[PDB]
Amino acid sequence: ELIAVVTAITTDEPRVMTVREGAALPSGPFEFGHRTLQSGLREWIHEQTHHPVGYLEQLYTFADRDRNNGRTISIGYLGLVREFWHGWYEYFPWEDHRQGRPDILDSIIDKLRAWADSEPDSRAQRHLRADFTFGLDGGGWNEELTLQRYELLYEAGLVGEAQSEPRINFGRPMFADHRRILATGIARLRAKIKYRPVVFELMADSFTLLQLQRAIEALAGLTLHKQNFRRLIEQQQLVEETGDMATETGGRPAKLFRFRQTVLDER
Amino acid sequence: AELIAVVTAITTDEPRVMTVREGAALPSGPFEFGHRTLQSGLREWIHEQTHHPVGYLEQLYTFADRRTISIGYLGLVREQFWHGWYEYFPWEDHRQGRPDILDSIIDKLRAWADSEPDSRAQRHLRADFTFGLDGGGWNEELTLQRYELLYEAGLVGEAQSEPRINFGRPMFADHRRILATGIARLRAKIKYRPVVFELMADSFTLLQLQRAIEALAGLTLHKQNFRRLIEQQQLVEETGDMATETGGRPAKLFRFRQTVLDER
DNA sequence: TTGACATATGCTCACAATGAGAATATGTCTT
DNA sequence: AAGACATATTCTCATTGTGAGCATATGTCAA
Repeated sequence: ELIAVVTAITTDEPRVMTVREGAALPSGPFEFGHRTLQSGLREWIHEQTHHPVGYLEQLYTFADRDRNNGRTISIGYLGLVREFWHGWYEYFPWEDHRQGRPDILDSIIDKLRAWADSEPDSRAQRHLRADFTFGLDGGGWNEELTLQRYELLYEAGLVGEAQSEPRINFGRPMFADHRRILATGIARLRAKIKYRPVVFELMADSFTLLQLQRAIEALAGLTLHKQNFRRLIEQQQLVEETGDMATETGGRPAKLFRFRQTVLDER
Repeated sequence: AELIAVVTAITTDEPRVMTVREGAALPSGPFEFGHRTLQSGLREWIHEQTHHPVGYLEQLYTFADRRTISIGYLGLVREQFWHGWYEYFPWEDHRQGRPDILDSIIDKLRAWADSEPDSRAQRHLRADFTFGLDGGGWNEELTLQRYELLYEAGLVGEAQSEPRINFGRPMFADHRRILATGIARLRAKIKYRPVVFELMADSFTLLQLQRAIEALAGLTLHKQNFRRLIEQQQLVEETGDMATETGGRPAKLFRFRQTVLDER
């Protein structure tokens, strides 16, 4: 199977392309007529979303974890375009820390603390996985550890896809391991924007300084330092001035910027 | 569906890779119904083709062929059949300076870019970012992209171009392409957080770890700069024992910290 | 179309902290 | 005390970090 993880940003909200009423990502089998793995997925996206597709890059290859029963191999791909879209945080509400720490995390830590305290031998162990990914025994919030966080909830039976005898589920579930595929694309994108935010596909042909920060903060799910975001784009030599002006939120002018041609030469 | 493995070891200051079929292919095996996970399935093919104990595997890249799917995995072990990394990629080892085989490669890569005037100004940008035709700086992380440029230029045995030009030892199917992905993945991990407790022994020294990182990255590193990087990343600790270095002199023995072995 | 407070933008300090390049005293043989 | 060559250990002039001002510059409900 070829599962597509296409992402767009609208009204400061990272959305993902979905099908089957947001219960599954656009996926399609790998046929004999398909030449490359990318061209074959472009066919299934065209006849299920009819949406223009930007450049794609591979994400990860997972094997099915079917407790019911031929095996299934899924190869995911990440795509960035401009905008059936469902937000990133409808399936992962605990990943948006723009407005501080969310409230659903407390219900997760309590369900994670009891799962660690269930076995005394695994107690000293499982408290370490709950401190590196989440924050049970302290630590900090690393937004890069998105995939490792979902695998812990799947292992603790705290999601609908785990099929525990107590139906404990946080976030909207998806068919099979489609929420597992979405978690890999978010962590991969978050790992790219922390050091070299090349996001000309999610933005327009020209944007401003505050608009790009609001987009990066929506992807990483963390409110960034205002002045520190200026010197990172300057040191990376990412954008340049277009020569025009616009109007910002609050009725104030700001210079318009576009991604440098050299950055579009990297892509 | 194929499961190809890229197992790497370091012996006598030379990063080797596990090979089968007389050093012409990596240990591979088709995915079947009995294998539960992709990792447990590859551990079975390695256990019978090489019988070698395997470390912890991480996924590399999934490639397509002309109908066969291949999935690569990277592994670091201590060498307990082997061929060096640079037998297939002689142009990647720059420990002794720029290899003279690069001069024969850039000349062939230049006539390929200059063959089409319209593609001239464009193709000269691939050989400058990856290689060094138009100058630039040597980036050891671009190992895979460098091999993709030789395959597209027809300068390898796997390209099957009418002028039979080949640099390095070829492999079956795209196995050298899988090895190029493992080297680029490994070299990207050691540049900032060299977690190589599997390649090293139970206890090593400062120069011994520097030689291993320089052997993997293929570049001689600064001595004092290598000291502050391992100290900042908090990777190793002292074992309380002294040793006899290359040169007959006392130097403290070091081991990877337990907290490092608790990650990944 | 026009007023005091009203909401982001460049442009600018500030130390804390890091960083490519060299330089100082400790020690391990074979002579 | 003649030297040999690698260890753990200062000093320096740079570049990225986090946290705080400083001069623009308004459209927004009233008149």
